[PDB]
Parts: sequence; structure tokens; C-alpha cells
Amino acid sequence: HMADQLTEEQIAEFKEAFSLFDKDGDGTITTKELGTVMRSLGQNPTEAELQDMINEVDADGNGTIDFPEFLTMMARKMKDTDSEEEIREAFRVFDKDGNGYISAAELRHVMTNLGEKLTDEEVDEMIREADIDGDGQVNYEEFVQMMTA
Amino acid sequence: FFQSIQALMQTCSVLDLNAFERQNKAEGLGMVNEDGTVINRQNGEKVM
Ligand SMILES: [Ca+2]
Ligand SMILES: [Ca+2]
Ligand SMILES: [Ca+2]
Ligand SMILES: [Ca+2]
Repeated sequence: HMADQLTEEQIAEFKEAFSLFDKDGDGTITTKELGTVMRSLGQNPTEAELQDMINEVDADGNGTIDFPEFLTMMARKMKDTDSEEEIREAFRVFDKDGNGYISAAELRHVMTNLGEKLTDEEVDEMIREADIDGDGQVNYEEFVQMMTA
Repeated sequence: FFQSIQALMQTCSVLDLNAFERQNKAEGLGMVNEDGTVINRQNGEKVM
């Protein structure tokens, strides 16, 4: 949903961008309006591709781009940036310091913040399971292949 | 009066396993809202 993907500030910024394209203010983006801003940016496209880049996001097929369609375009662009990198943030939650290894103390820190509590001994049980190298720290490579700590 | 009473009694709900099964899956998803985050919203029970 747009509320999940976009914040109030981003919606305001997109509206200003939409109004930059819509010099008329009627609420729709025509080919000439889209072509004008492209020339200001240096590009000189033809109407054949200019229509194509409109039809690619025009939902109702009226031939013009309104704000609901403009927001829907930007909502997809924000969403599809992250595809499978969600494990990177999950790794950094356990990795407080910022290096490439998860320490037992760092695993204690996240477990302390979470509801479940450890008796300072079973923390070694799952870290040695995740850490195959046996160095006492779980790196990023060990975390993605199998997640226990 | 009695036609209304009889109709009301026929619309009274009983234990529905299909509704119960749906709720168990629904509570297992753990949904949240956009503006902030709701902790397992307690919207109306659908079993009786
Ligand atoms: Ca216009
Ligand atoms: Ca349209
Ligand atoms: Ca670390
Ligand atoms: Ca290791």
C-alpha cells in the first residue's frame, strides 16, 4: 500500500514533482508536457517513444497521466529496490558493532531486548551450530546458509 | 411478535469450525497497520 511504501513527506515531494510536469494544473500529464521536461533535461525523444513511456504507466488508458497513476509508479519504484536484501538488515540487528561477525555478547544483546531470556549457557549452544568454522563468531556467509543464532 | 421471535432464534449462531479455522490462520499472520504498528489487532470475533 502507498502508506506503507510512502511517507507524508514523500507524497508531498511527489506532488511537487507532478506539478512540475503539469504546468497547466489541470491534473493530467500530456505528451507535450512530458516532452517539455525531457528537453529541459537534455533528451530529445520522439512522440513514438514518448507515447510508449506514457502507456507503460497509464492504467485507465485515457492517454494522460494523473496523480493517482503517478503515485502508483513511484510506489513500485520504492518497493522493488529491495528484493532479497531483507536478510542484510536482519544480520545487522544481531550485529550491533558493525563488523562482519556475530559475537556471543552481541547475540546476548538482541536476546536481552527480545522477550525470551537465556541463562548465559545455551547462548553457546546455537552460536556453535550456526558458526561452522568454530571461531566463536557467526559471519554473514554462515548466517545466510543456515540461521539459528 | 412471535414471528419476530422465531426469526431471531433462527438467526442465532452456533459454533462454526470453518470460521474457527479461518481465525486461527488469521491470528498466525500477525498483521500490522500503516501509521505505526498495531500489536495483533483484536477485531470482532467471528465465532459465535
Ligand atoms: Ca496538463
Ligand atoms: Ca490516466
Ligand atoms: Ca559483531
Ligand atoms: Ca565463523
